[PDB]
Amino acid sequence: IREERLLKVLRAPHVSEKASTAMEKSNTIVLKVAKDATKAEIKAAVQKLFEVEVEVVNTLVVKGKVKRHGQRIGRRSDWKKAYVTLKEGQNL
Amino acid sequence: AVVKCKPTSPGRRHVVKVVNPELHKGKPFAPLLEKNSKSGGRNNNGRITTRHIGGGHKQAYRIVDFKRNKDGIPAVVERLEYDPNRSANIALVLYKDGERRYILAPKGLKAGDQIQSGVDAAIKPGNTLPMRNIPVGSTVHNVEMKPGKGGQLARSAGTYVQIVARDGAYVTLRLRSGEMRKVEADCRATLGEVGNAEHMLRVLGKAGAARWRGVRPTVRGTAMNPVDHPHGGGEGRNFGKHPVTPWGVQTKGKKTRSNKRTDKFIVRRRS
Amino acid sequence: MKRTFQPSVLKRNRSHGFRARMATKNGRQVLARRRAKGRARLTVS
RNA sequence: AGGACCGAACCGACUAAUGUCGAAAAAUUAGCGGAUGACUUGUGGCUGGGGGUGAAAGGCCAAUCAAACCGGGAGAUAGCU
RNA sequence: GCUCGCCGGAAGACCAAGGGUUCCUGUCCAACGUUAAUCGGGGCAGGGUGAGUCGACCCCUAAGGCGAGGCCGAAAGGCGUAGUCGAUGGGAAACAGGUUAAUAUUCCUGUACUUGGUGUUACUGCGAAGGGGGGACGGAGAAGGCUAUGUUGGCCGGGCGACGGUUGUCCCGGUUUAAGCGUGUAGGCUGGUUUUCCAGGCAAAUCCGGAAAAUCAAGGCUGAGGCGUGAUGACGAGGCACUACGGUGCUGAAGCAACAAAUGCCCUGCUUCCAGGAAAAGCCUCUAAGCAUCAGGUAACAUCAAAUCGUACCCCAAACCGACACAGGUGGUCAGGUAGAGAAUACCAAGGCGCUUGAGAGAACUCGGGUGAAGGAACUAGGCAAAAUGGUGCCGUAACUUCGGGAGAAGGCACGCUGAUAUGUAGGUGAGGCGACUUGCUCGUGGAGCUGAAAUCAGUCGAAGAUACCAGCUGGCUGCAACUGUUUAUUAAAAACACAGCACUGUGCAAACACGAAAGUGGACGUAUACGGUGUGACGCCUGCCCGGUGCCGGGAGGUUAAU
Ligand SMILES: [Mg+2]
Ligand SMILES: [Mg+2]
Ligand SMILES: [Mg+2]
Ligand SMILES: [Mg+2]
Ligand SMILES: [Mg+2]
Ligand SMILES: [Mg+2]
Ligand SMILES: [Mg+2]
Ligand SMILES: [Mg+2]
Ligand SMILES: [Mg+2]
Ligand SMILES: [Mg+2]
Ligand SMILES: [Mg+2]
Ligand SMILES: [Mg+2]
Ligand SMILES: [Mg+2]
Ligand SMILES: [Mg+2]
Ligand SMILES: [Mg+2]
Ligand SMILES: [Mg+2]
Ligand SMILES: [Mg+2]
Ligand SMILES: [Mg+2]
Ligand SMILES: [Mg+2]
Ligand SMILES: [Mg+2]
Ligand SMILES: [Mg+2]
Ligand SMILES: [Mg+2]
Ligand SMILES: [Mg+2]
Ligand SMILES: [Mg+2]
Ligand SMILES: [Mg+2]
Ligand SMILES: [Mg+2]
Ligand SMILES: [Mg+2]
Ligand SMILES: [Mg+2]
Ligand SMILES: [Mg+2]
Ligand SMILES: [Mg+2]
Ligand SMILES: [Mg+2]
Ligand SMILES: [Mg+2]
Ligand SMILES: [Mg+2]
Ligand SMILES: [Mg+2]
Ligand SMILES: [Mg+2]
Ligand SMILES: [Mg+2]
Ligand SMILES: [Mg+2]
Ligand SMILES: [Mg+2]
Ligand SMILES: [Mg+2]
Ligand SMILES: [Mg+2]
Ligand SMILES: [Mg+2]
Ligand SMILES: [Mg+2]
Ligand SMILES: [Mg+2]
Ligand SMILES: [Mg+2]
Ligand SMILES: [Mg+2]
Ligand SMILES: [Mg+2]
Ligand SMILES: [Mg+2]
Ligand SMILES: [Mg+2]
Ligand SMILES: [Mg+2]
Ligand SMILES: [Mg+2]
Ligand SMILES: [Mg+2]
Ligand SMILES: [Mg+2]
Ligand SMILES: [Mg+2]
Ligand SMILES: [Mg+2]
Ligand SMILES: [Mg+2]
Ligand SMILES: [Mg+2]
Ligand SMILES: [Mg+2]
Ligand SMILES: [Mg+2]
Ligand SMILES: [Mg+2]
Ligand SMILES: [Mg+2]
Ligand SMILES: [Mg+2]
Ligand SMILES: [Mg+2]
Ligand SMILES: [Mg+2]
Ligand SMILES: [Mg+2]
Ligand SMILES: [Mg+2]
Ligand SMILES: [Mg+2]
Ligand SMILES: [Mg+2]
Ligand SMILES: [Mg+2]
Ligand SMILES: [Mg+2]
Ligand SMILES: [Mg+2]
Ligand SMILES: [Mg+2]
Ligand SMILES: [Mg+2]
Ligand SMILES: [Mg+2]
Ligand SMILES: [Mg+2]
Ligand SMILES: [Mg+2]
Ligand SMILES: [Mg+2]
Ligand SMILES: [Mg+2]
Ligand SMILES: [Mg+2]
Ligand SMILES: [Mg+2]
Ligand SMILES: [Mg+2]
Ligand SMILES: [Mg+2]
Ligand SMILES: [Mg+2]
Ligand SMILES: [Mg+2]
Ligand SMILES: [Mg+2]
Ligand SMILES: [Mg+2]
Ligand SMILES: [Mg+2]
Ligand SMILES: [Mg+2]
Ligand SMILES: [Mg+2]
Ligand SMILES: [Mg+2]
Ligand SMILES: [Mg+2]
Ligand SMILES: [Mg+2]
Ligand SMILES: [Mg+2]
Ligand SMILES: [Mg+2]
Ligand SMILES: [Mg+2]
Ligand SMILES: [Mg+2]
Ligand SMILES: [Mg+2]
Ligand SMILES: [Mg+2]
Ligand SMILES: [Mg+2]
Ligand SMILES: [Mg+2]
Ligand SMILES: [Mg+2]
Ligand SMILES: [Mg+2]
Ligand SMILES: [Mg+2]
Ligand SMILES: [Mg+2]
Ligand SMILES: [Mg+2]
Ligand SMILES: [Mg+2]
Ligand SMILES: [Mg+2]
Ligand SMILES: [Mg+2]
Ligand SMILES: [Mg+2]
Ligand SMILES: [Mg+2]
Ligand SMILES: [Mg+2]
Ligand SMILES: [Mg+2]
Ligand SMILES: [Mg+2]
Ligand SMILES: [Mg+2]
Ligand SMILES: [Mg+2]
Ligand SMILES: [Mg+2]
Ligand SMILES: [Mg+2]
Ligand SMILES: [Mg+2]
Ligand SMILES: [Mg+2]
Ligand SMILES: [Mg+2]
Ligand SMILES: [Mg+2]
Ligand SMILES: [Mg+2]
Ligand SMILES: [Mg+2]
Ligand SMILES: [Mg+2]
Ligand SMILES: [Mg+2]
Ligand SMILES: [Mg+2]
Ligand SMILES: [Mg+2]
Ligand SMILES: [Mg+2]
Ligand SMILES: [Mg+2]
Ligand SMILES: [Mg+2]
Ligand SMILES: [Mg+2]
Ligand SMILES: [Mg+2]
Ligand SMILES: [Mg+2]
Ligand SMILES: [Mg+2]
Ligand SMILES: [Mg+2]
Ligand SMILES: [Mg+2]
Ligand SMILES: [Mg+2]
Ligand SMILES: [Mg+2]
Ligand SMILES: [Mg+2]
Ligand SMILES: [Mg+2]
Ligand SMILES: [Mg+2]
Ligand SMILES: [Mg+2]
Ligand SMILES: [Mg+2]
Ligand SMILES: [Mg+2]
Ligand SMILES: [Mg+2]
Ligand SMILES: [Mg+2]
Ligand SMILES: [Mg+2]
Ligand SMILES: [Mg+2]
Ligand SMILES: [Mg+2]
Ligand SMILES: [Mg+2]
Ligand SMILES: [Mg+2]
Ligand SMILES: [Mg+2]
Ligand SMILES: [Mg+2]
Ligand SMILES: [Mg+2]
Ligand SMILES: [Mg+2]
Ligand SMILES: [Mg+2]
Ligand SMILES: [Mg+2]
Ligand SMILES: [Mg+2]
Ligand SMILES: [Mg+2]
Ligand SMILES: [Mg+2]
Ligand SMILES: [Mg+2]
Ligand SMILES: [Mg+2]
Ligand SMILES: [Mg+2]
Ligand SMILES: [Mg+2]
Ligand SMILES: [Mg+2]
Ligand SMILES: [Mg+2]
Ligand SMILES: [Mg+2]
Ligand SMILES: [Mg+2]
Ligand SMILES: [Mg+2]
Ligand SMILES: [Mg+2]
Ligand SMILES: [Mg+2]
Ligand SMILES: [Mg+2]
Ligand SMILES: [Mg+2]
Ligand SMILES: [Mg+2]
Ligand SMILES: [Mg+2]
Ligand SMILES: [Mg+2]
Ligand SMILES: [Mg+2]
Ligand SMILES: [Mg+2]
Ligand SMILES: [Mg+2]
Ligand SMILES: [Mg+2]
Ligand SMILES: [Mg+2]
Ligand SMILES: [Mg+2]
Ligand SMILES: [Mg+2]
Ligand SMILES: [Mg+2]
Ligand SMILES: [Mg+2]
Ligand SMILES: [Mg+2]
Ligand SMILES: [Mg+2]
Ligand SMILES: [Mg+2]
Ligand SMILES: [Mg+2]
Ligand SMILES: [Mg+2]
Ligand SMILES: [Mg+2]
Ligand SMILES: [Mg+2]
Ligand SMILES: [Mg+2]
Ligand SMILES: [Mg+2]
Ligand SMILES: [Mg+2]
Ligand SMILES: [Mg+2]
Ligand SMILES: [Mg+2]
Ligand SMILES: [Mg+2]
Ligand SMILES: [Mg+2]
Ligand SMILES: [Mg+2]
Ligand SMILES: [Mg+2]
Ligand SMILES: [Mg+2]
Ligand SMILES: [Mg+2]
Ligand SMILES: [Mg+2]
Ligand SMILES: [Mg+2]
Ligand SMILES: [Mg+2]
Ligand SMILES: [Mg+2]
Ligand SMILES: [Mg+2]
Ligand SMILES: [Mg+2]
Ligand SMILES: [Mg+2]
Ligand SMILES: [Mg+2]
Ligand SMILES: [Mg+2]
Ligand SMILES: [Mg+2]
Ligand SMILES: [Mg+2]
Ligand SMILES: [Mg+2]
Ligand SMILES: [Mg+2]
Ligand SMILES: [Mg+2]
Ligand SMILES: [Mg+2]
Ligand SMILES: [Mg+2]
Ligand SMILES: [Mg+2]
Ligand SMILES: [Mg+2]
Ligand SMILES: [Mg+2]
Ligand SMILES: [Mg+2]
Ligand SMILES: [Mg+2]
Ligand SMILES: [Mg+2]
Ligand SMILES: [Mg+2]
Ligand SMILES: [Mg+2]
Ligand SMILES: [Mg+2]
Ligand SMILES: [Mg+2]
Ligand SMILES: [Mg+2]
Ligand SMILES: [Mg+2]
Ligand SMILES: [Mg+2]
Ligand SMILES: [Mg+2]
Ligand SMILES: [Mg+2]
Ligand SMILES: [Mg+2]
Ligand SMILES: [Mg+2]
Ligand SMILES: [Mg+2]
Ligand SMILES: [Mg+2]
Ligand SMILES: [Mg+2]
Ligand SMILES: [Mg+2]
Ligand SMILES: [Mg+2]
Ligand SMILES: [Mg+2]
Ligand SMILES: [Mg+2]
Ligand SMILES: [Mg+2]
Ligand SMILES: [Mg+2]
Ligand SMILES: [Mg+2]
Ligand SMILES: [Mg+2]
Ligand SMILES: [Mg+2]
Ligand SMILES: [Mg+2]
Ligand SMILES: [Mg+2]
Ligand SMILES: [Mg+2]
Ligand SMILES: [Mg+2]
Ligand SMILES: [Mg+2]
Ligand SMILES: [Mg+2]
Ligand SMILES: [Mg+2]
Ligand SMILES: [Mg+2]
Ligand SMILES: [Mg+2]
Ligand SMILES: [Mg+2]
Ligand SMILES: [Mg+2]
Ligand SMILES: [Mg+2]
Ligand SMILES: [Mg+2]
Ligand SMILES: [Mg+2]
Ligand SMILES: [Mg+2]
Ligand SMILES: [Mg+2]
Ligand SMILES: [Mg+2]
Ligand SMILES: [Mg+2]
Ligand SMILES: [Mg+2]
Ligand SMILES: [Mg+2]
Repeated sequence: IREERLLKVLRAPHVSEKASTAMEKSNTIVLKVAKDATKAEIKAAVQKLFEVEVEVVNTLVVKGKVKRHGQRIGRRSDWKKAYVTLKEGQNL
Repeated sequence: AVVKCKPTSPGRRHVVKVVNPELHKGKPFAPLLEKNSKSGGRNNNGRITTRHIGGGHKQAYRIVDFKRNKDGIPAVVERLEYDPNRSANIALVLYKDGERRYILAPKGLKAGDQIQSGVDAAIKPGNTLPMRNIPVGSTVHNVEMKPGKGGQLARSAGTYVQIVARDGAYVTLRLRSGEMRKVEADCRATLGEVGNAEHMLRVLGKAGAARWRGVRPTVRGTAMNPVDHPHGGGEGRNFGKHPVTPWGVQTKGKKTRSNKRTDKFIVRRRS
Repeated sequence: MKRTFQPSVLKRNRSHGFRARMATKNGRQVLARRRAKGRARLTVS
């Protein structure tokens, strides 16, 4: 079910307070995904790579901040994060 | 009846309404209705071709039957209705077979009366016949200029054509203008006079009445500046030029008929 | 107090957008010009 | 019933004062007119420059109008400063 | 932190548009901030936007746009047909509570619902580029039934007075709960069926339309609400608990009744009027081309699914439009108390703010206000400006009139508070009862409580009782314009424009005329009781003479007369 490509979806685990509070209490994992990456493709990726029972994936697109570097203005890249809820069989 | 309105307000004072009691108080027959969106007097190019039109009340088109294609089928008049896109009233005719159509209501007509149309039929108001079969010296309306077509002449309230003479294939008609026109005898004509003759006795009474009829204000040439209209300028109410349209063609007695094709059919021009 | 610029992104793009310029021969020459001059913002988009 | 009456919202702009390098390239304060209609307003269309639109003032058409704006002819032309 | 002040139909709370990180935390004050700044919408890091149900995308269309062929046009290209786009409109479904420093109808808990695929199964005619139905519609008005919401009792927990009183008719606080599902009411709307038959709805139809009937009188449809579940729940005023004086984490009582009441909802309804009030899909239904154990429908237990994008924050503003942290502009939604007719106004609640230079002094003069002896328009171009009048009820109200008006003419009088009539009245209002009528959200008594004007009479205080805010100045003669309306955005609002009405005139429909090299469009899906142009400008009384001149119209002999 969409082999090879699934590996390119998940970029990194997200580190934050909101990310931490949703580990123990809500039983989810926040993580940075590819700008494409549908909820099915994230779920299916977590199901094989991380190998845990996924309840549901909620997804959102974060907009890049407009920073500075003296004169030349620059905008950061629009990355996409995925709150992935897990089932009772959880770990990481 | 033609009821004058009481002067409870300036603007009401001069109002004179044409209150027809027989008309239907209710929504019309939907299958014959369709949309009729307004132009505002502008065309393809989006420009005012005809001035002084715009706004007014929204109004739906009733598909009125000018052709009268049903031959030898009787038809009962179900109810008379108000038509907002027309001077005359209309009658919801129910054909014996099942069909319903709107027609222009003639004078002597009510909810219940029977109408037949075709070749034979009877000589009576409302019945549509070819002008060959119709007796000479008789009042008709909704007259076709071309056989098989709709019905062009005398469709306005109280309007009627009189058949003067009958020269073989042609029929000489005296029209409401005073013009005597020669049409083909095969063309049809609905017998009698078009109803709602009181229409012209209506007097609106206020500016707003014309506005909600879709008319906009006419500004006199003389009021304008010379750049705008041939009558124009002057320091305080001048004129001193011959009356003319905004495009300089003379009005006020200046023949603009120039068809040439149809001049053969016109027996005698109006006066 | 009711100024000339009353912004609307739909109107903006319908009036001055890339496709609105692409629709017409005169509009394609505008783009041709901005490209020739070498602009970054070829149209408002 | 009403282009009816009084009167808030809303739309307007009659008078006065202030302001006039303003708080504001047209406003404020106190009064003022319309306020179910020819009303008002949101959103989206259409009309293009001798052209539009104009209940007509030469009004309005992006703070520009007896002929918009931008580029070009173009270093127009100037018996004038 | 405690006072004080201000807004409160906003200066509060949600949005759309538009912005585009301005949101939150930590840190830093060079510049930015009209002053200082430890603070900041500033700098710099990091964090923050979680959807089958909200919106967008998606199915459908209006105005309009584009437009295969096509018609038209020196070229460019214009118009437009089948189509395809285009919301500001139509079309499936989720709520209450809890939660973050920053999101929540999206996370969480408890309850729900909606459309699909693929099954399973019993049962069966399905099937359109097609027909019919529905969607599906205006203004105004009126009335009833409701609800949001409030108020007052009861009830429950606390209180016993910083200064005389206060164990009470006393004081403070609370009295909350949704979609869903069940119920089908106040009420709206409609004669049901059953059979046959028929030149109609381009074909076909059992559907729609029409025509016979026969036959019981109702059967459907729509619908607020309320009640019952939802809800041994949720929540709940204080307590306790701990203190990192941030709060963390435990419980948690009553949790009712009457009255009042919308501009909300039934009502897309009803009555009425004319100026006569989108479209198209979803939806329901009928059959053609077909298909006939079939595929297809129908139902029911499943099951799998419901992708993508927006979601922070401002949003009458220091974040949008105005060059500014600008005394301007900016669409929708929510609408608490007391007084009041009220969304006016005053004072307040929720909630939010004190407008990013202050401190003194208390000259002239300027600005915005208050008061003023005697006089009272003598000012001045002009009562400009100020002052004054102002509410409700009742009495009264002239010429003139188009018979409506004028008219709120004018001008008067009464208004507070307290008892009484009446331990709160007519009125509204409805309970425990009791007929009964059946199965009800019943009819009709019945009138316990709450609610409550307006009066009259008698007292009574003040200088003044519509005591504040709020809230006409009035009359006479007269020019112009009938009137409401429109107008020089930014020195002119008028007698100017428009106007209903009036006349002349053109126009016989491939209409005149207008836009357009043209095709073609408007006029008009109109047809002389119509349409265009011109002037005049309600209404009443009228509108006189001149056709030499200029135009226009008609006439065709004669003169002159181009191209050929
Ligand atoms: Mg769920
Ligand atoms: Mg979820
Ligand atoms: Mg999302
Ligand atoms: Mg964002
Ligand atoms: Mg980038
Ligand atoms: Mg980065
Ligand atoms: Mg890059
Ligand atoms: Mg109706
Ligand atoms: Mg048309
Ligand atoms: Mg065009
Ligand atoms: Mg076009
Ligand atoms: Mg156009
Ligand atoms: Mg015209
Ligand atoms: Mg006209
Ligand atoms: Mg019409
Ligand atoms: Mg006129
Ligand atoms: Mg006029
Ligand atoms: Mg004219
Ligand atoms: Mg004038
Ligand atoms: Mg003028
Ligand atoms: Mg001229
Ligand atoms: Mg003049
Ligand atoms: Mg003169
Ligand atoms: Mg003269
Ligand atoms: Mg001339
Ligand atoms: Mg012309
Ligand atoms: Mg001329
Ligand atoms: Mg700009
Ligand atoms: Mg806009
Ligand atoms: Mg535009
Ligand atoms: Mg009025
Ligand atoms: Mg106000
Ligand atoms: Mg206002
Ligand atoms: Mg506004
Ligand atoms: Mg305004
Ligand atoms: Mg003024
Ligand atoms: Mg103004
Ligand atoms: Mg006033
Ligand atoms: Mg006002
Ligand atoms: Mg008035
Ligand atoms: Mg008023
Ligand atoms: Mg009024
Ligand atoms: Mg009215
Ligand atoms: Mg617009
Ligand atoms: Mg234009
Ligand atoms: Mg011209
Ligand atoms: Mg031109
Ligand atoms: Mg002038
Ligand atoms: Mg020019
Ligand atoms: Mg010029
Ligand atoms: Mg220029
Ligand atoms: Mg030069
Ligand atoms: Mg040259
Ligand atoms: Mg206050
Ligand atoms: Mg309020
Ligand atoms: Mg806020
Ligand atoms: Mg919020
Ligand atoms: Mg929201
Ligand atoms: Mg939002
Ligand atoms: Mg900006
Ligand atoms: Mg936004
Ligand atoms: Mg920044
Ligand atoms: Mg700190
Ligand atoms: Mg700090
Ligand atoms: Mg410092
Ligand atoms: Mg430094
Ligand atoms: Mg430093
Ligand atoms: Mg600074
Ligand atoms: Mg500073
Ligand atoms: Mg602060
Ligand atoms: Mg900070
Ligand atoms: Mg902040
Ligand atoms: Mg910050
Ligand atoms: Mg900052
Ligand atoms: Mg820096
Ligand atoms: Mg750091
Ligand atoms: Mg870093
Ligand atoms: Mg959801
Ligand atoms: Mg969605
Ligand atoms: Mg959910
Ligand atoms: Mg939401
Ligand atoms: Mg939705
Ligand atoms: Mg999408
Ligand atoms: Mg093409
Ligand atoms: Mg092809
Ligand atoms: Mg082509
Ligand atoms: Mg042709
Ligand atoms: Mg071509
Ligand atoms: Mg074209
Ligand atoms: Mg075009
Ligand atoms: Mg086209
Ligand atoms: Mg095809
Ligand atoms: Mg089309
Ligand atoms: Mg399509
Ligand atoms: Mg479409
Ligand atoms: Mg929409
Ligand atoms: Mg919308
Ligand atoms: Mg919609
Ligand atoms: Mg829907
Ligand atoms: Mg929608
Ligand atoms: Mg819904
Ligand atoms: Mg909903
Ligand atoms: Mg927030
Ligand atoms: Mg909720
Ligand atoms: Mg969950
Ligand atoms: Mg469920
Ligand atoms: Mg379901
Ligand atoms: Mg299946
Ligand atoms: Mg199935
Ligand atoms: Mg089987
Ligand atoms: Mg069938
Ligand atoms: Mg079928
Ligand atoms: Mg179908
Ligand atoms: Mg509608
Ligand atoms: Mg209506
Ligand atoms: Mg309306
Ligand atoms: Mg009315
Ligand atoms: Mg009315
Ligand atoms: Mg009542
Ligand atoms: Mg009653
Ligand atoms: Mg009742
Ligand atoms: Mg209630
Ligand atoms: Mg209320
Ligand atoms: Mg109240
Ligand atoms: Mg009390
Ligand atoms: Mg006690
Ligand atoms: Mg004491
Ligand atoms: Mg005591
Ligand atoms: Mg209380
Ligand atoms: Mg309370
Ligand atoms: Mg309850
Ligand atoms: Mg619901
Ligand atoms: Mg259900
Ligand atoms: Mg039921
Ligand atoms: Mg029932
Ligand atoms: Mg029902
Ligand atoms: Mg049922
Ligand atoms: Mg009944
Ligand atoms: Mg048939
Ligand atoms: Mg055909
Ligand atoms: Mg049958
Ligand atoms: Mg039938
Ligand atoms: Mg209910
Ligand atoms: Mg119910
Ligand atoms: Mg309810
Ligand atoms: Mg309960
Ligand atoms: Mg219990
Ligand atoms: Mg609790
Ligand atoms: Mg608590
Ligand atoms: Mg409990
Ligand atoms: Mg309990
Ligand atoms: Mg009540
Ligand atoms: Mg009530
Ligand atoms: Mg009501
Ligand atoms: Mg209202
Ligand atoms: Mg409301
Ligand atoms: Mg309604
Ligand atoms: Mg089978
Ligand atoms: Mg099957
Ligand atoms: Mg299940
Ligand atoms: Mg299921
Ligand atoms: Mg499943
Ligand atoms: Mg899907
Ligand atoms: Mg928000
Ligand atoms: Mg706000
Ligand atoms: Mg505000
Ligand atoms: Mg608002
Ligand atoms: Mg605000
Ligand atoms: Mg700004
Ligand atoms: Mg500017
Ligand atoms: Mg600017
Ligand atoms: Mg400031
Ligand atoms: Mg401001
Ligand atoms: Mg300010
Ligand atoms: Mg304003
Ligand atoms: Mg809006
Ligand atoms: Mg509302
Ligand atoms: Mg209030
Ligand atoms: Mg009150
Ligand atoms: Mg107020
Ligand atoms: Mg206060
Ligand atoms: Mg407060
Ligand atoms: Mg408070
Ligand atoms: Mg605020
Ligand atoms: Mg504060
Ligand atoms: Mg302060
Ligand atoms: Mg400050
Ligand atoms: Mg100071
Ligand atoms: Mg001193
Ligand atoms: Mg002083
Ligand atoms: Mg001194
Ligand atoms: Mg001084
Ligand atoms: Mg000064
Ligand atoms: Mg002073
Ligand atoms: Mg002053
Ligand atoms: Mg005073
Ligand atoms: Mg003073
Ligand atoms: Mg004074
Ligand atoms: Mg004095
Ligand atoms: Mg004194
Ligand atoms: Mg005195
Ligand atoms: Mg005196
Ligand atoms: Mg005097
Ligand atoms: Mg004197
Ligand atoms: Mg004097
Ligand atoms: Mg003097
Ligand atoms: Mg004088
Ligand atoms: Mg004067
Ligand atoms: Mg004055
Ligand atoms: Mg005084
Ligand atoms: Mg005063
Ligand atoms: Mg005073
Ligand atoms: Mg007073
Ligand atoms: Mg009085
Ligand atoms: Mg009164
Ligand atoms: Mg009188
Ligand atoms: Mg007199
Ligand atoms: Mg009278
Ligand atoms: Mg008088
Ligand atoms: Mg009277
Ligand atoms: Mg009086
Ligand atoms: Mg009086
Ligand atoms: Mg008078
Ligand atoms: Mg009082
Ligand atoms: Mg008493
Ligand atoms: Mg009582
Ligand atoms: Mg009583
Ligand atoms: Mg009752
Ligand atoms: Mg009982
Ligand atoms: Mg009693
Ligand atoms: Mg009784
Ligand atoms: Mg009582
Ligand atoms: Mg007394
Ligand atoms: Mg007394
Ligand atoms: Mg006292
Ligand atoms: Mg006394
Ligand atoms: Mg008194
Ligand atoms: Mg007073
Ligand atoms: Mg008054
Ligand atoms: Mg006189
Ligand atoms: Mg004089
Ligand atoms: Mg005189
Ligand atoms: Mg006069
Ligand atoms: Mg006038
Ligand atoms: Mg006159
Ligand atoms: Mg005006
Ligand atoms: Mg205007
Ligand atoms: Mg104006
Ligand atoms: Mg001006
Ligand atoms: Mg000017
Ligand atoms: Mg004026
Ligand atoms: Mg002025
Ligand atoms: Mg007039
Ligand atoms: Mg006449
Ligand atoms: Mg051309
Ligand atoms: Mg032609
Ligand atoms: Mg045509
Ligand atoms: Mg049409
Ligand atoms: Mg005529
Ligand atoms: Mg005039
Ligand atoms: Mg005149
Ligand atoms: Mg007259
Ligand atoms: Mg006369
Ligand atoms: Mg002569
Ligand atoms: Mg002639
Ligand atoms: Mg002639
Ligand atoms: Mg001649």
